[PDB]
Amino acid sequence: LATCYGPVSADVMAKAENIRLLILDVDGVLSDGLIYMGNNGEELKAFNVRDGYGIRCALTSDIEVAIITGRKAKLVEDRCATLGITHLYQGQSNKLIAFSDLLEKLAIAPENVAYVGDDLIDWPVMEKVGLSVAVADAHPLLIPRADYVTRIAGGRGAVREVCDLLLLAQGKLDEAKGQSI
Amino acid sequence: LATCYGPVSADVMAKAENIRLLILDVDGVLSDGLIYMGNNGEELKAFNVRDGYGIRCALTSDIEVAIITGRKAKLVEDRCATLGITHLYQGQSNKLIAFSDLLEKLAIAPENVAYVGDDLIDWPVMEKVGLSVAVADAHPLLIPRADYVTRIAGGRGAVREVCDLLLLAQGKLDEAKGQSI
Amino acid sequence: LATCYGPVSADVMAKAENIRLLILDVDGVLSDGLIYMGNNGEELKAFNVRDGYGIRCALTSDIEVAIITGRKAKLVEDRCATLGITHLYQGQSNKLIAFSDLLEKLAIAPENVAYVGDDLIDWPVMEKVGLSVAVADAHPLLIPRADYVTRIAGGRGAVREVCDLLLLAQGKLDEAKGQSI
Amino acid sequence: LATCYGPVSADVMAKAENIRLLILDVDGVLSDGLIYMGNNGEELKAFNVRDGYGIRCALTSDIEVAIITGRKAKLVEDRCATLGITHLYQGQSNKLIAFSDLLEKLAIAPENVAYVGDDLIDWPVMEKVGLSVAVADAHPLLIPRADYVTRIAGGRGAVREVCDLLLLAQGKLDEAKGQSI
Amino acid sequence: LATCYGPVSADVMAKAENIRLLILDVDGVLSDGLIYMGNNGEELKAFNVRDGYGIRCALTSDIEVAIITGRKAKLVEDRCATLGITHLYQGQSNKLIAFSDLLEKLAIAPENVAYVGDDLIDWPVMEKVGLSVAVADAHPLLIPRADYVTRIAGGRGAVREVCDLLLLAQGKLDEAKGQSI
Amino acid sequence: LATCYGPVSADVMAKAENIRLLILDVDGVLSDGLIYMGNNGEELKAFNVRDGYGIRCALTSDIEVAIITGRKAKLVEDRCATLGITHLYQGQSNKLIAFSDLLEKLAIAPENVAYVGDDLIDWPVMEKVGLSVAVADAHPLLIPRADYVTRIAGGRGAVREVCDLLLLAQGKLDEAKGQSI
Amino acid sequence: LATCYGPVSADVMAKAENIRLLILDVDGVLSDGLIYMGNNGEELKAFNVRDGYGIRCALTSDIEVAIITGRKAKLVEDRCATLGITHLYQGQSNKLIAFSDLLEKLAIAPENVAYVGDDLIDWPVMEKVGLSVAVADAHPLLIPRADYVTRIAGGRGAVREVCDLLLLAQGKLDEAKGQSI
Amino acid sequence: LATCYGPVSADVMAKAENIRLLILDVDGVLSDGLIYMGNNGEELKAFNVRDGYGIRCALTSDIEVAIITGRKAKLVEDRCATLGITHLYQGQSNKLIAFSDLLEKLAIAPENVAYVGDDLIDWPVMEKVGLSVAVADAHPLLIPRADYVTRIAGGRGAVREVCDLLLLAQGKLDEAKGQSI
Repeated sequence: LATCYGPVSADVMAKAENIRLLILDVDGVLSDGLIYMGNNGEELKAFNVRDGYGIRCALTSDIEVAIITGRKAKLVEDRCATLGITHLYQGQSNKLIAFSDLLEKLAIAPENVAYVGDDLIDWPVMEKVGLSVAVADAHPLLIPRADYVTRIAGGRGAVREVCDLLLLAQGKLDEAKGQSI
Repeated sequence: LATCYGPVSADVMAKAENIRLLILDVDGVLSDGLIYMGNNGEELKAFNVRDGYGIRCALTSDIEVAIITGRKAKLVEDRCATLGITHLYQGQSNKLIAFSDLLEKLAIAPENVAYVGDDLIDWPVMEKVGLSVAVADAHPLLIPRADYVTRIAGGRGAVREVCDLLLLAQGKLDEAKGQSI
Repeated sequence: LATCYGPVSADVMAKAENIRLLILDVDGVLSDGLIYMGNNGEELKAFNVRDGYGIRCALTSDIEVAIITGRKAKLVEDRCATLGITHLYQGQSNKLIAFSDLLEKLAIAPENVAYVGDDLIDWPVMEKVGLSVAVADAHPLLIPRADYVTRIAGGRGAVREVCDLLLLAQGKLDEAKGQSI
Repeated sequence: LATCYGPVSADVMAKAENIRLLILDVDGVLSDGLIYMGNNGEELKAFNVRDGYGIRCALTSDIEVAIITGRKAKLVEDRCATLGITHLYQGQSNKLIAFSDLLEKLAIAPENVAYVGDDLIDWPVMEKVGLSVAVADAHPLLIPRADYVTRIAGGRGAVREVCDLLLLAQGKLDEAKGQSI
Repeated sequence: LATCYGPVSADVMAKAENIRLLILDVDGVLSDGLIYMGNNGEELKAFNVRDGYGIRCALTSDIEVAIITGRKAKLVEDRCATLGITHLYQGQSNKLIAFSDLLEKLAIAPENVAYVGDDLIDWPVMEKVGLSVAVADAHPLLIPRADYVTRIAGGRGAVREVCDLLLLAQGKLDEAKGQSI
Repeated sequence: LATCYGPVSADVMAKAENIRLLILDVDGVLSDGLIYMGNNGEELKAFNVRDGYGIRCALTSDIEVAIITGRKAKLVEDRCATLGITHLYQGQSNKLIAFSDLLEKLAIAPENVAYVGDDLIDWPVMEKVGLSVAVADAHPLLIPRADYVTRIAGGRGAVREVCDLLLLAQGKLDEAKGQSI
Repeated sequence: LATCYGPVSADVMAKAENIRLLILDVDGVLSDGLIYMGNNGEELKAFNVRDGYGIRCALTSDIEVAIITGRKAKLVEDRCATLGITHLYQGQSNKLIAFSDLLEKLAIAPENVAYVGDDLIDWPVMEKVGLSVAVADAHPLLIPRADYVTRIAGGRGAVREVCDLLLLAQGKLDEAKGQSI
Repeated sequence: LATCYGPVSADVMAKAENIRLLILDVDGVLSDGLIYMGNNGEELKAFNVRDGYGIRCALTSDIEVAIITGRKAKLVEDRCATLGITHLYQGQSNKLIAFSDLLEKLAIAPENVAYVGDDLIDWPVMEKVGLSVAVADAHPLLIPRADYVTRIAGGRGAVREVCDLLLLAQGKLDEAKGQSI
């Protein structure tokens, strides 16, 4: 029940034991929600190396990592490459289209999927997964709907927390090896 | 009287019920008030996807959104274009001019207007609107003057908070549809 | 979904709608867990008027308030008499005997019962009730087990928080009349 | 506008200028809302010396102090005698009667009166007074209704804060004299 | 390594593994350091129920509890009797004599003893014991000397945390039974 | 320049060097400002043991401890007797008479005197003494006037902090001895 | 004595009354101390619009603004030109040289100058000016040396706070106008 | 025993006294763990001037500074050039290889080495050094393993804190010189 972020329920741990796919949102989850825009059309976004370390640990521990986001940017493709993420969907408002696509591509059951969100747009997908997750500073209306609420804020180590939770539940946390990138 | 951010007065809710136009300042409201500057003259500014979802909800729920700011940047024009904001005024030191222009263009009364500010130069317009809003971390002197002080700080989701307030007051929050962009 | 303490899940509200009996612990729930002891043999315990107002509200709005505690003190009886709590259990280490006694004396189903606890000794009862409640500053291992976690600490208005929640779910908050005692 | 606890609005300062009578609730205002009960019938309530200083200042700066509380206790009469409070009403569920009694006894208009409450039961009186005040930790549903919300919690200096505001607004803060008792 | 109060080092767990005797100070550890005094000579002190729960768990799980304190009060004997603590040393300025006697009476080595302190007077004993513990709000000069620093402050559940640590280290946590008294 | 409570100025350290007398207020300084009153006439006040330890270290290091308070209570006389304090001035609204009485009976210079206050009744004395100290939670208008401001609040170890400052400045901190009473 | 950031002493207000020149460090004062660096040699620094408004108020209200920094960047020249600052000294590791040059060029006494620093490299200049200022999050060793310590952190509104303090002291605060740039 | 960040153990101070080489991780230690990425393949990272100052102090006080990181970026090389760091290892999966290379290059024993890490990838090296340090916001599992945990978070001044600690232990802090760069 107890973790390094605090105690979690026996139900949350049992759901986490069956997770084979980890779907993430970008803005608000892998970042604090900020979009950096410039005068010459530059777009910047901050990622956390702690979350990078976690994604590497999960991908090398038989847990697939996928991303479905509403925005479309070349930088997100570059971040997926650096971490080895091959399943990526950008410009997706109705995220169930991309969700149905992953279940058909990876032949995976919805109960074996985990989703980490931060806004109300994430819920239609969170409602169908085995382990719905909302970040600490997710929109107040999403927090009570998720199976688990992270202690660490979005883009501060929230994805890492979930990665550590999935690894601990499946008995891989200590054995896990990753790159803090 | 109850919201997802905390209790509000009936006065504030009744004010928000009549709002047809939401005017926003940029620096300190849509951002955390930070101006990122570069050696080759590059300028950057950070926006929140949470605010964007709120603005996207507002514009689809028959509430116009406008922006008045003292500075001028192409990046602001891009952010407005991303969100579908068609009413934008930049390089404005007297904001009452643009305020009167919006009243004439929309055939609207000052009471149907809400204004979110963060500094003393916002007050001349806030004094005249139906709902004056100061952000959590606004200038200490502006805070006591506004009808509503937000819980969330500028650039962290304060606009979304205001958007959610206007939608709840008009019974639109439940079926509100936007994009986290 | 919206309350004055923060947003709650639909499942917590649905559970609260069918609550006809509320059971409360004393130490750490009605008080802050402190036991004032004296040289001549005095004993003191602090209660909250805010909790008193809520307890009065529930009892006048068709919700029975009962108390099960592990310590025995005359002061508890006086507080029960002031608020109108006619069902009291003191000096009870095994709380399962007192719980099954309340169900038989009032002909009530376990799903129509809500319990507010603060320690591991409270869990046996909390497992079988319809709405299990843990206070904000409850024991770390008890927090994730409960259906709902209060925002307000024990002896600071946590009982009031539950009372307000039950009244809001049953649509009795606007008509609720109590005394600040 | 600026005070030593933080800035106040020009409207609140204007409301505090007319005040001749200051009515104070006990539980949650002069105390932190705690009721200390014993096994022989002992009842204790914590008062703040800092609040006592401000009360002695108001009574010497041509401002009358009154107390209306829903509970009856001898300790309250003892505190009133220590601070020189002549007007006292206890065991009052319908506080409008004690409020109407003060208006006729002192030949004072409702706009010249100020109340400091903490719970919903205080509101019917707070509606009719010239300056309605709620403490920093007053019930969530009362806070947005008051004209002024104090920075200091109940029984921590919240009365003193109100007292300091009335003295400053009437230009008597510097020449104010009181005893820290 | 991970507990419900947060992670601890492998060395702390191994030091807590051997503990057969837990010694606690009264003021600042079992209380928040406050001494309530009266005009007629009444002396009062606050104790925490969850501390009592942990002590009840400790005594039942083959771990002796002793108390050495500098003050003398009848209420301390009353508290020790309620929880079943037989070893009590009141009016002890020099806390070395009581420590030397407890080693002789219980026939125990210094590495199987754990002391929880809060001030500089507690150090001479803590220097010799196998597990020296300082409470969260101990004197700033004692904190960096102890083997483990609690997260919970004295009189708020600090003793419980220590008890829960020893029980988990000895593997008795799941089957530990106590009373919230 | 550096203490265990944080860095202090050289001027404050030099002022604390010549200190031979330490005058303390009772309410807001030795206590947190709370006065407990019963229906029978019982009065209670809390004192911190760590605060007592510092006072004991001061008296046994050629630093006299005096007490001037606006309130009059029997319990304070008992507290002075326990801590070995011989100087007491209770029921003093005009503290300039009591301060003049200390410079005459101990034959001491104002610059060798340190005062620890909490309210505006303490400044008339503090203005003339060598080291004027305000507690962390002193009245907002007193804080800026003092030479030094404590990190710890009144009744939680504020006096101890002042005592530690005086002893280290006089180089007696390492050799100091007291009891946690 | 009263400001919108909290109470200040009569001595600090007297110092701020005579200020004609405000000297500011860049990193840690006008920014939060961060230096953004890129692979192609890009360099960014963040500034606050609230600080901008304050500087614009000072310059138009007969208070010259100067900058002395140990680093050198083109972006700083661009920021000064936007704010209308004509006195800029970059790459100065001995800030005494640029200090004496300002006193000669503007014909001004040291007591009529204010300095806002964040690290120990700022002290040699701060030691000689009429009003030395350390920011809220300045280096712990610098803080207790300054005449005034700001409530706001560097690059968050600390400069605005000082600007407001000088304007309030000189009776220019109300009449002063600026731009949120 | 006392620093400007708070008290430390004599053991930590003794370990810090021996240090001749300081090895730092970049991400989460010199920065706050954020990787800024753009659509044109730009990469930005934030460094603290306060850390830069302390690094300049270390290198001019006979304490070498080295950097080992799992990522590889040109900006880091530029940052090292600004601060005079000559020992830099990038793209380092196995940090023990770089650790072995450093000790063989500089003829230095592990006991004379300090390492400041933030994640589990740093522990293998930290296990061998004389002073292992974890930043205030390091991964929860790393914190209790280190000899010293900093008060300041990564990229906010945690590296400066370590530099200050080494200099104080070696009696160099008072006369150490650096540049805010």
